[PDB]
Amino acid sequence: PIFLNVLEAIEPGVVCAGHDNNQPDSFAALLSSLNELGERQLVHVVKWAKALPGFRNLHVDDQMAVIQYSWMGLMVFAMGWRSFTNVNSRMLYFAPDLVFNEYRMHKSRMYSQCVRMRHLSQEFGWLQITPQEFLCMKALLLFSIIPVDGLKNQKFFDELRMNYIKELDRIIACCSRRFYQLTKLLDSVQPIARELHQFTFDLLIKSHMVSVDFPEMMAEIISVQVPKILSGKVKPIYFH
Ligand SMILES: CO[C@@H]1C(c2ccc(C#N)c(Cl)c2C)=NN2CC[C@H](O)[C@@H]12
Repeated sequence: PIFLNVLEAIEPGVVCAGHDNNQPDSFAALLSSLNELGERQLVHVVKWAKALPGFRNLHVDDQMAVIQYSWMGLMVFAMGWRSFTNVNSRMLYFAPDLVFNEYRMHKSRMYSQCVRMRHLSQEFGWLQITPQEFLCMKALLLFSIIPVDGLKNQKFFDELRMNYIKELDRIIACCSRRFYQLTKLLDSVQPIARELHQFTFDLLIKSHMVSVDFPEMMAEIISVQVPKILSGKVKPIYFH
């Protein structure tokens, strides 16, 4: 099980948000902590992505771009898994020090998005998603969004995506009905990431007004990479 040995080995550890849980809840503090957590998660996602089997087959310019486009979806997917395993989808487990209950979902003004992420969390239980399926699905999520004008070397990306889909087939084989369920679950991440992309974009544009902090590396991606997705230049690869 060489492929699965690697995914398990490179799987990031626990990442905290650094949120002050002794403050009474506020919109500004909650989303500043989400933004800070997004910064910290991005660092771990880059190190995770670069250690993936066959990742440096990609063109150097494509490596960071692919991570930055998939970044939000990857965070959402892993968070849903965290939520399922830690609290049985009762709350959104963004981090040990940032667990969203229904009040915090409302307070963040992302209630609709949180509800859909809670549904995603529950689907891990309903579908009985194994830890190994999760790891392969999450790796496949990285290679599930590309620019319409094409990557620097689209062929290497296409080959790499195909290989990860093959590994998912092998994990399933031990098939058709299962592959259908998992690809449908993967597809459901993209609409959620879209809504979050739109929401964090708007928040960045009015950040100065609402007193929400955006780290340097966050402001860049949400101002440079995310608008390409929102403007239709970069689109996700849907199975169905
Ligand atoms: C930078 O990403 C933020 C975010 C976010 C942050 C950390 C994590 C984690 N872990 C997750 Cl799942 C999400 C959806 N969700 N987005 C909505 C609000 C916020 O500005 C932005």
